[PDB]
Amino acid sequence: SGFRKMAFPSGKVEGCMVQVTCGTTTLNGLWLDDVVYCPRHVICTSEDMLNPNYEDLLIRKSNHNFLVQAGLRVIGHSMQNCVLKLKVDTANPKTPKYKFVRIQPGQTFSVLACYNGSPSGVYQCAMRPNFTIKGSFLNGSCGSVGFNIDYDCVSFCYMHHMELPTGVHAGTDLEGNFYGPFVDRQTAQAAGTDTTITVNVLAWLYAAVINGDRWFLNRFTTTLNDFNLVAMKYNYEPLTQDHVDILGPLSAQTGIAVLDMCASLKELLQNGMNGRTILGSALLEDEFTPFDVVRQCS
Amino acid sequence: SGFRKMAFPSGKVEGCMVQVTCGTTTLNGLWLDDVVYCPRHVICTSEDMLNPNYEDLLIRKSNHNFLVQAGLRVIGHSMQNCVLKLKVDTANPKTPKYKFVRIQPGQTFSVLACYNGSPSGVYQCAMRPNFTIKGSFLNGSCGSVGFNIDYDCVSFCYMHHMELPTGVHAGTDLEGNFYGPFVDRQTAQAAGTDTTITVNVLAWLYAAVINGDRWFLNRFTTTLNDFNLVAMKYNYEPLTQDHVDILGPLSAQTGIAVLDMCASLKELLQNGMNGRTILGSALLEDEFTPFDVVRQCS
Repeated sequence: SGFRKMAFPSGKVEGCMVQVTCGTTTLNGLWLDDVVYCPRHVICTSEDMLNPNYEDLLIRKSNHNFLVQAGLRVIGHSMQNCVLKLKVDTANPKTPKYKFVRIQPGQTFSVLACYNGSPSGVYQCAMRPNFTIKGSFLNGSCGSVGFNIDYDCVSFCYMHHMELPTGVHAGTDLEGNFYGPFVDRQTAQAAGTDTTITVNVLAWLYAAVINGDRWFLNRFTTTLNDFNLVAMKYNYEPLTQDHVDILGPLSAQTGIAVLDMCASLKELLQNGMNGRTILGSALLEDEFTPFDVVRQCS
Repeated sequence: SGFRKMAFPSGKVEGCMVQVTCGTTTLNGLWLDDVVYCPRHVICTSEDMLNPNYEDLLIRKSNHNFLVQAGLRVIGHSMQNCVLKLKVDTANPKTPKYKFVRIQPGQTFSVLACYNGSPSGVYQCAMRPNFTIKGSFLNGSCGSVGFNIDYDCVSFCYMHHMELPTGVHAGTDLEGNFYGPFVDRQTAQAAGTDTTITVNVLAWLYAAVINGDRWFLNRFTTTLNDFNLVAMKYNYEPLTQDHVDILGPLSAQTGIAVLDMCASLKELLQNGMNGRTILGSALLEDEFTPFDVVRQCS
């Protein structure tokens, strides 16, 4: 027993991390086969960032303007949305089986935080409903990636680009499309309103029951519609029958019906914990998906 | 910015994990050079565990009684305290630069949770003052290891053996010596009284200030002796001048004197948070060492 925020083993991704330098800027790149992927803002100076014409700035750059270090001669350079793709003369012999996926809000992934092409740590993040993540990133961490491992395949889903002034993080998929409304320009930007990921809080209450914390259970049940009236008041996402179906494996492992767990969540929202804790927390946790609970508890 | 519980990159350790089976029992082993290390209780049946004479049980075993799978012929077997060392016919070609260290209570490490010799996840643990850890381990996770990475060397410090009925975990160093009073016998055992790791809570308050949470700061200071009268009342470890010295780098990064931070901790202990949070927590966190904060924030 025990329930912890757990990252995927990072070995397969560690062998893909390289350092990319353009001008005075140094950040990380992801080396897969003979291509190094990194944030396109690596080509910008601070003055360029105020109003960058990335097409014109990329035209001015040549292959020799990119210094790529793995522990690599750049033979081509191109841009795909907000990512730069540097074709190199050597295929990464450590390239794992991989896919690029654009993940949905509410889903989790592991981040391999890197500096100067060297991995420093690994931790889990959820993609918030407002398309930000709450991670740990300093200057130089750009190009660090988020991923999931499914069977024997690394699914890359995130590349780091920036921190918003609210202290949350933003970036793109590996095709260079930002998650959320964000742009790679030095202009005022703000994330939209966030909400709590209801299906994840229910998954974490199931994790709590599996791991011996049951005090919040009650004899009551609710309808999906009545629960959603409370979710709205507390800025929790509406729960759908699809969310109920996704929680099915947890309902079977514990024998507790999803709508019965919804009545527990209703009481916690309205009354709080009265000084008690759930899995070592005094607040409700929403960064574990139902699959995260199933995989960890199985 | 941002502050997260971060594990070390696990690649170097992933290549060392193997599966060890003896009789009906399957657990994990650590393969370094031509030796596989695992918990000696792998040789016991459930009846043997009630009162095992490990010396006699090991004498009855032969090399062919151990099935070692990496993804290995056992040519020798011996016991060192509570670890079994299976000499194998093949040196691990993925053996990293490593050391075996016995860590001190209050220190942290990364755990690579494994099942059937396959890594499943990685997360940080602190060795509690009562020599237990609060992890996530199921049946089959025995032999999973804890480690730190220092420069380019893996320092192994923990091997998993058991869960106590309070839901906390216990194990040994890589020389087979248990942390704490625990024994590998099926007899009633209980951890001693735990306490909160004061120097770690102060490190996490410094992490909070570095990351923008400053509401708990006040104009007051305390003496080390006056602070320790409050620490005693709240079951916090006494703070020493050595702890004050260890916090020096954090005091320099923030410009906040250690005894000034001790006055903040005193107010939090006596009055609580009044519904506020620190780094996304409604409780005081003690599983980050001062070095964990320095390495993550630098």
